[PDB]
Amino acid sequence: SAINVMKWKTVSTIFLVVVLYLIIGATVFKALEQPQEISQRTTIVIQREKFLRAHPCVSDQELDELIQQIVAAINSHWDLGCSFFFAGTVITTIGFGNISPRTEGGKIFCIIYALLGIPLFGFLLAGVGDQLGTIFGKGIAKVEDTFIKWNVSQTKIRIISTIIFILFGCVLFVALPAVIFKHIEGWSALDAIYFVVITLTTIGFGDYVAGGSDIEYLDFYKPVVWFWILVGLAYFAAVLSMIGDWLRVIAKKTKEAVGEFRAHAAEWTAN
Amino acid sequence: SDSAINVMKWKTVSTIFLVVVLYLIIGATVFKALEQPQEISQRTTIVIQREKFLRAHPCVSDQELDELIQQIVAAINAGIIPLGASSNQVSHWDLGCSFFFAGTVITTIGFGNISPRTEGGKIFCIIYALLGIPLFGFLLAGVGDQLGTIFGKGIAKVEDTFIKWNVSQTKIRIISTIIFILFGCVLFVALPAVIFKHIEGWSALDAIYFVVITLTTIGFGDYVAGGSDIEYLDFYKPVVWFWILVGLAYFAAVLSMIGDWLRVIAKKTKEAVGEFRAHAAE
Ligand SMILES: CCCCCCCCCCCCC/C=C/[C@@H](O)[C@H](CO)NC(=O)CCCCCCCCCCCCCCC
Ligand SMILES: *[C@H]1C(=O)N(c2ccc(C(=O)NCc3ccc(Cl)cc3Cl)cc2)C(=O)[C@@H]1C
Ligand SMILES: *[C@H]1C(=O)N(c2ccc(C(=O)NCc3ccc(Cl)cc3Cl)cc2)C(=O)[C@@H]1C
Ligand SMILES: CCCCCCCCCCCCCCCC
Ligand SMILES: CCCCCCCCCCCCCCCC
Ligand SMILES: CCCCCCCCCCCCCCCC
Ligand SMILES: CCCCCCCCCC
Ligand SMILES: CCCCCCCCCC
Ligand SMILES: CCCCCCCCCC
Ligand SMILES: CCCCCCCCCC
Ligand SMILES: CCCCCCCCCC
Ligand SMILES: CCCCCCCCCC
Ligand SMILES: CCCCCCCCCC
Ligand SMILES: CCCCCCCCCC
Ligand SMILES: CCCCCCCCCC
Ligand SMILES: CCCCCCCCCC
Ligand SMILES: CCCCCCCCCC
Ligand SMILES: [K+]
Ligand SMILES: [K+]
Ligand SMILES: [K+]
Ligand SMILES: [K+]
Ligand SMILES: [K+]
Repeated sequence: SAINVMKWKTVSTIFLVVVLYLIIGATVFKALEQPQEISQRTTIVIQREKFLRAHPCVSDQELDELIQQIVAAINSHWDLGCSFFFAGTVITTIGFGNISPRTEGGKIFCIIYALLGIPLFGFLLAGVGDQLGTIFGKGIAKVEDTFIKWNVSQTKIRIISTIIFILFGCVLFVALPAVIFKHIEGWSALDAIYFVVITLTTIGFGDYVAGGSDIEYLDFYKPVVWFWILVGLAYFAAVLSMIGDWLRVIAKKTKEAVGEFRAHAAEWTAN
Repeated sequence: SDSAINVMKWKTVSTIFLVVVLYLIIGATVFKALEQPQEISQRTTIVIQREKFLRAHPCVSDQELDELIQQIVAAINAGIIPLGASSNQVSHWDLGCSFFFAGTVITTIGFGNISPRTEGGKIFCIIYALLGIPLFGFLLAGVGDQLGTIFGKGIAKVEDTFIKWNVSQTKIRIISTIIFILFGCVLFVALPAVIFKHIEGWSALDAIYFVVITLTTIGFGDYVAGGSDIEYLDFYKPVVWFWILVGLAYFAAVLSMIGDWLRVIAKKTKEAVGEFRAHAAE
């Protein structure tokens, strides 16, 4: 019973931290998106009135009619390339959602496909992460013999190892594919980085999709991006895990800072 | 970290890799078999609606028609409502909406119905994801632990009904797993589905579909609870928030045990291939 009370206090504090995090994020997102949302809000209503006046021969009541059936139409996209990419988007959980099942049977099969594919792909992702782990481990085990030379102690070397990991991982799984996407997809630099992060975190908004545009592309383009999806998902799993590990020590150092502070402040009211 | 096992591991993942490739290949061909027909059924009915007004309004440039379609669908990617009967739209980035969006990012569901457009929004979204996803992982771990300990006490109450009719061991563990999947499906999949059926006005299959697509954190965005311009019950979206929490915990557990079942199946297949190759044509 009492260990469950200690658990409830831990989970409660974590939950409230997450709520506060959402509150901060919400107010910040509003602060950035609303202003430029009006900048884009007037650009379409202007085109409305301006093309109703530039084409007076068109009925104003027939204007909204086309918008109805157009948004209804948003409600070939299904060649082997598209369905294969979609089968990738389900089992990786990267739910871009650009194309989705509309038939009832298609929805049922998508359910079964997800429930079986996500675990199997988890096994694959584990194997890839292990391969990368041993390949990077030999590199850090070779650079530790050239590091213990000019030095005295340790602990600093683990942090240098993590720094090397973050640097090479960022120049191989986020930077280089970003500049390639800049060129092939015609995206901007920040949009390329944005796409990399949103995809490799498995968030997958769908506002930026590599190989999804009406661009020529190469025979070895989308397959290479597939391979990048594999290794990048592994790398981002590791980096997210270790960011969580940093959060652990931060929580511990903050509760010990709180102890240090309350203990150094209680004796001041006494004096 | 060395030795010969790294070859033995490479054979494992490689075979799994080919399996997943095969798994994708099959998955690709079947989806096409269902979605492609109704895609052309609507693809030719709209090009008719195009041409029928392409001839009924020759006063239109028609080359500027699809041009207008360009800017309208591009603005729909930002979620526009260009109407005159309802010449007053609501903001997609108020506190209520932006809170839900910040929820969709840290859970990785990422519905994507509304997305950042400003430069700062994208940069902040990157930082926000990189810090939020692990923290929410801790929260999900705590909720999964709470559900696990409540289920442990629940099965600890029925253990007096086990030490009686045929005393076994593992066969009772499988019943435990059965109880887990059944009750979890009737509380985190079935009940919210019928609620979505009622409030959101979705169909039964669409409700189950939404539940599954969200609790797996896929999140296509074609179905969003509380995402329509409907009144709702003010105490609806918070309840769906709590459902998001407990459902993600439950689905993590269910996916993990599906993987374990796949493991046992894979071992039984590696033994079946041996039995067959050794028995060669009986
Ligand atoms: C950039 C983000 C920074 C976020 C990090 C700031 C810290 C906030 C997160 C703290 C969450 C608790 C973490 C672990 C808690 C205990 O399991 C831990 C076991 O190892 N025990 C203690 O620390 C020894 C003391 C035990 C503390 C119990 C948990 C805290 C409860 C304190 C308040 C009690 C009321 C709770 C209701 C809100
Ligand atoms: C139909 C459609 O969906 N695509 C299309 C086809 C192929 C890709 C693709 O493979 N992108 C690289 C890739 C691979 C796997 C994953 Cl999990 C993600 C990604 Cl980004 C993208 C889009 C089309 O060209 C039409 C629109
Ligand atoms: C603006 C917008 O984004 N929403 C909106 C507001 C709130 C919700 C919501 O909370 N749905 C339940 C929920 C909670 C958390 C998560 Cl991670 C997922 C879900 Cl489904 C949805 C949509 C609006 O009504 C306008 C369009
Ligand atoms: C041995 C690993 C090297 C890491 C780079 C290999 C490819 C990973 C992504 C780079 C290419 C992705 C963009 C697609 C270019 C055709
Ligand atoms: C080194 C392990 C290789 C995997 C052995 C074959 C596994 C194939 C059976 C499980 C794969 C998913 C099948 C789902 C329907 C039975
Ligand atoms: C829905 C996909 C079902 C696919 C079921 C069969 C695919 C995997 C079978 C591979 C069998 C390999 C035997 C391993 C021999 C060592
Ligand atoms: C372990 C289940 C929760 C125990 C405490 C219940 C009331 C606390 C929330 C108000
Ligand atoms: C997903 C379709 C893109 C074209 C081929 C990409 C790789 C095919 C085999 C992995
Ligand atoms: C009518 C809904 C049918 C859902 C079928 C689910 C099958 C799960 C197999 C793992
Ligand atoms: C990753 C989600 C599916 C978990 C089952 C796969 C087991 C190996 C991954 C840890
Ligand atoms: C981002 C602000 C979080 C503050 C942490 C409060 C918890 C204190 C632990 C004793
Ligand atoms: C406050 C929790 C729900 C967040 C969605 C915003 C709408 C609040 C009233 C339903
Ligand atoms: C406001 C645009 C200037 C460049 C982005 C600055 C904001 C970064 C997140 C606070
Ligand atoms: C080009 C700007 C890239 C955004 C900076 C990302 C920093 C991540 C810190 C967590
Ligand atoms: C994943 C569990 C799905 C529950 C089956 C739904 C059956 C509804 C019949 C009324
Ligand atoms: C819902 C479980 C599917 C596997 C993804 C888990 C998190 C992925 C990015 C952290
Ligand atoms: C340690 C390897 C266990 C067997 C490989 C994983 C099987 C994946 C599901 C078919
Ligand atoms: K998604
Ligand atoms: K999406
Ligand atoms: K979308
Ligand atoms: K996800
Ligand atoms: K997703």
